[PDB]
Amino acid sequence: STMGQVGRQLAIIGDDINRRYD
Amino acid sequence: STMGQVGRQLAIIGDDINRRYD
Amino acid sequence: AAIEFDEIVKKLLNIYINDICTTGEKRLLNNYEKSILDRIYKSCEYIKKNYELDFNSMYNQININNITTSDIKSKIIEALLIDSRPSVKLATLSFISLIAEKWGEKNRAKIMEILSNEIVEKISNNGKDFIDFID
Amino acid sequence: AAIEFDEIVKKLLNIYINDICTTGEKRLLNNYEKSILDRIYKSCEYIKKNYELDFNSMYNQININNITTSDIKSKIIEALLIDSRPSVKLATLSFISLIAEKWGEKNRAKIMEILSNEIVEKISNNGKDFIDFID
Repeated sequence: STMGQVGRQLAIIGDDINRRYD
Repeated sequence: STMGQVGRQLAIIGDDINRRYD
Repeated sequence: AAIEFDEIVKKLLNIYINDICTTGEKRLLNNYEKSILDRIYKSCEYIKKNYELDFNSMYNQININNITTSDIKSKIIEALLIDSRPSVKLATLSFISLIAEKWGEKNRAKIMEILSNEIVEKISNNGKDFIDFID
Repeated sequence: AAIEFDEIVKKLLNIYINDICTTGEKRLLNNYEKSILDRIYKSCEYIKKNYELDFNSMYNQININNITTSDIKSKIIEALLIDSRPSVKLATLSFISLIAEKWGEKNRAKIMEILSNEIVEKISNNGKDFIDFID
């Protein structure tokens, strides 16, 4: 279901961090 | 009467600080 | 007598001694620890710069008035509770770092009690993988 | 899994965020405040260097094991209770700064709860005269 916005965004940033650190 | 040693020494240092800052 | 500088002195003395504390703490770190700490400063600055607007939006979510420290902590930790990859740990830490930067007028305690206990434990879990990620 | 770096991460994260807090705090000081704070760093470093042995002797008096934070606080504040000239305030502050430097392995709280409340109030009293003394 739906995380609070803050957690939702930290996960978004997290994914992006993962993608470039590759 | 007699201060504890720490206070006694801080007062000593204090006097000396006063003397040179003049 | 003249009281008009009393609060300034009190404020500057707290900042001053908190900083000496940090120095005292850094001094006893060995070189490996100093190198990891440096990697933490740099990675977090990089993330804060590159996701500035994301973080500003997130910041405005928790910088409202009708909210306690426990609620702020709950909002921030929520990502890690289900997803504990080091990338999210870094994002979470960087956000906490941003808040610390912005709450300069608040008591230091209201930033530190966000981080302490549950969040710092959650990040420290599998710390090796976290270090490996940023080192 | 691999837990052997967990405590290192936790330790470095506390040091890191406490430092960002200080930076956040310094950033909101105006130039006058920044100039006074700088005078405090310099005066205290001068006093700590010039009365090093005095301070070492005093340090060994309160670095024993059979002593609480309230007792340490009582020993240190005693000079000010009867003599509150700025020179003694500077000596007292410089000593507290030395302790902060030396207790890097202790929790920051056990240095800060020496300074906070009664001692910082006692020094901040007539803060103007104190500022005038070091500026």
